[PDB]
Amino acid sequence: TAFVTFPEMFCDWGFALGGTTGAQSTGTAHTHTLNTDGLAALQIQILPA
Amino acid sequence: SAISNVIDWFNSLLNFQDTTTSNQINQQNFQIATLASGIKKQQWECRYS
Repeated sequence: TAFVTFPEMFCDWGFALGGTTGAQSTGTAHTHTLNTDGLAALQIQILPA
Repeated sequence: SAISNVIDWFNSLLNFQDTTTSNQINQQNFQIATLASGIKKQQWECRYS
């Protein structure tokens, strides 16, 4: 029994990326291929006193 | 003594009668209230309760 601001499964795990990106900022035009090496999850925020 | 005992038994029966009626009303109202209230959706699942 508990209450959480958002499910703890996100805090414990992540998602594997997939697909293909878009255009680049500069240089030769190309698109990279996504794979399981990319992880989508929550971030960490630093905070001073 | 016989009439006194009958008086006492009738008073006991009336006490049992009122207690049972009050208990029935309380139990039914408690069940109705429990059914009306209960689980509510958390903040993240939806905005409204």
